[PDB]
Amino acid sequence: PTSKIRVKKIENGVDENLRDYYIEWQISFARDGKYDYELSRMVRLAHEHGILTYNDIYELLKFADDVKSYLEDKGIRRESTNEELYGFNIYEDVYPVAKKELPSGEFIGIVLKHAQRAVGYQSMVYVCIPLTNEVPVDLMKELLKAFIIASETHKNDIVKFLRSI
Amino acid sequence: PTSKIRVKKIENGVDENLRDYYIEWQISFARDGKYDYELSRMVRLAHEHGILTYNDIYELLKFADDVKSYLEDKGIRRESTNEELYGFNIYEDVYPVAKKELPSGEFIGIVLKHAQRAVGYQSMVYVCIPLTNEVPVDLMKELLKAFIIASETHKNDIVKFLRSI
Amino acid sequence: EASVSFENGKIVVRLPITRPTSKIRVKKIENGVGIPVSTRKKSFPSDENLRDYYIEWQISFARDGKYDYELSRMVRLAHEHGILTYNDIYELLKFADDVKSYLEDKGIRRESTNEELYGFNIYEDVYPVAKKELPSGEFIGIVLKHAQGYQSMVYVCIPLTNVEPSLAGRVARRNEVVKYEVPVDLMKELLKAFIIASETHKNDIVKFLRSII
Amino acid sequence: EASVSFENGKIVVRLPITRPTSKIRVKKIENGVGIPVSTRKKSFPSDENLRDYYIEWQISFARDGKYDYELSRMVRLAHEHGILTYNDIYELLKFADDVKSYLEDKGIRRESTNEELYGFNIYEDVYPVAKKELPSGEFIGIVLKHAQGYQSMVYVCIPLTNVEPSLAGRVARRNEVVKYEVPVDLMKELLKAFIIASETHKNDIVKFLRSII
DNA sequence: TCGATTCAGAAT
DNA sequence: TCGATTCAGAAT
Repeated sequence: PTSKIRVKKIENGVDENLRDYYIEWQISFARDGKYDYELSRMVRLAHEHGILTYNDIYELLKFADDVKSYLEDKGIRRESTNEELYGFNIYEDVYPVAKKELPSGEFIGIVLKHAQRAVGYQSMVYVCIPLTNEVPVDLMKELLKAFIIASETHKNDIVKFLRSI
Repeated sequence: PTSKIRVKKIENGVDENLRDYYIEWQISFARDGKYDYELSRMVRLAHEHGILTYNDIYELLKFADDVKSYLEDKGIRRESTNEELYGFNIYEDVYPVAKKELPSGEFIGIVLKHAQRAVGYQSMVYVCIPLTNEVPVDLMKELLKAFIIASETHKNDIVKFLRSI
Repeated sequence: EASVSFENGKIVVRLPITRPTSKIRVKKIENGVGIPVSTRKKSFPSDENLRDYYIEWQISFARDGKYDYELSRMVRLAHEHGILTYNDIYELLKFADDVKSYLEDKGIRRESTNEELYGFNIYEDVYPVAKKELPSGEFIGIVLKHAQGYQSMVYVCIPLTNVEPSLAGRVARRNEVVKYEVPVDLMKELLKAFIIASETHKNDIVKFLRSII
Repeated sequence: EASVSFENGKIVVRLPITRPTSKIRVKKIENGVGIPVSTRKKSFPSDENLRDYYIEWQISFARDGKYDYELSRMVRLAHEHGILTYNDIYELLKFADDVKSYLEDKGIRRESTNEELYGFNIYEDVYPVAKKELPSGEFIGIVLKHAQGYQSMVYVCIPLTNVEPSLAGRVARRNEVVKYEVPVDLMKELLKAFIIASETHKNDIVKFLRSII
């Protein structure tokens, strides 16, 4: 449960109860500088097997071409509120998340955190697979678009990988 | 710590405190019917390397020849006492243990337990090695004599092994 | 775990008989000692020696600092259905006020001997136990062991003739548990066993009994 | 762990500055955000921007259900040496009797947006924090997160200019911890932070303060 | 595998 | 390795 792949269940929003159980996977794109780990493996393996076609990469490359805003551009903002809690000033930290559900049940989430060790932000992609649910083809394509809309760093990393295959 | 080999320390009898720390080893003689595991390995390996001589096996075989009483013969006895603890009769269970200290510091203990699954007793040999302390030659010989004085079953098993080498 | 329930004015517990490595195991005495029994391979006797067979149950009172476990569940249900009365609990607490020596006071000791085993020093470890036979047939045991100070554990031994169904002349079934109607005196004697076992156990019995009064 | 002690009429605590993955880490603010600092590779500035450097300490009150940890150790020593007086503790408990709304009452919520990211739905998770600047320079923070219900954590941020030795123009030493003399108002404001953080935290402060009075 | 227990281990 | 935390794992 302490890995990037862990099983959780929906309780208070955070038999037929087996739909509430899902696997959360903190999925990566690259490792060791080369694009042959997790997602980049699925994508190349599917592109080699004809599961992903030549036209499938254009749609992703063209879609990447059209993208200007990214999730990290929203950033984390600490908003002042005019409230006082017995001499303590109250604020609100606004974290932005992008969510997308797939017809088969799987969710894709992209969350933002303050860039550790550096100044800026760090974005991460998650896939939540129900225990009632193998990788659908549309899953692989939305995971790529997840990384393409996360940050320009991740987008340039995805664009660079697609032109290779 | 849940294995037959575990580290303990002497506290209330049960810097210079490193002498109180020792390794307790529930040591076996045979495994899988053949005499090539733990003690039986040490004994054969030492006998092959000349560490144990031909005369060393006679002393053990002759000593085994002279042995008639065994630790399991004492058994566990529940002794009645004439005491009553508010309507409850008090008894005493007398477990017998054989102990022997070696000049280098190591202790050898043989304890008795009711034969699990069967009727009778089961005996087991322990060696307690101080953390301040490699196997001394005299250690191997007293471990054998430990098994020879534990029970006739263990003695016949040790005698059978010594005649082979 | 054993199931505790209430049916027809009795506290009954269901005891599994095919878990020989649990705290509930079936034993048979051969010449005064208890020997465990493979209830699925050996088929129980159809005769009088069936009384020599029994269930040994290491019964606890507390779990996780709460009194919602085994004996505390039996006593509370017995309380709620008037099986254990006010005076029943009152006599127990007045018994606890009078108890002042405990089984753990006997301690565990290693005794030196005049005996030697071919160069090996011989010692005798002496452990105290408490045993009580009840007219209904059960035995209650308290043994003392070293804390893994001392810790005392309570046992209750239930003859197979005191449970249903009758296992006479047959082998136990897969995952078979067995129904045992708990006499009120046994619940009282079990609370007594914990009272006299140690002062620590007594304070748990006293603190629990006072909460339901 | 940080060392708590008493020297020359002051409660002082020793804060390690080379454990950046602990609950005590050295940060420096760049344009309003805190960024962690490699205290062994980057050598601290010898100028005014040194005030922008600080130690962020996630301070706790209880550990293992006992109040012998960090803030509870500082408050008890302060009590025993007359640093924290009877009226000091009395005013705090009368302050706790008056506190009736808490930071955890604000909750955490996920807000829907009119925004979309190329087919991806966009949400805003809104988390409440409480911040207070003290005249002595320190900041006290309370952030709310989800219980791994809610759990609230108290932070205290100590400017590097408020500790000795002076790290100006030098790099931290191996396993270097740093001496910080705790102002009495900060101990009081820290107890206040726990009082208003949540009702659960308040009951711990109240129950602890009443025990030393 | 269950059964018992509590430590050490995996996780990043 | 430390740091944080709690689960699952090794043990027989």
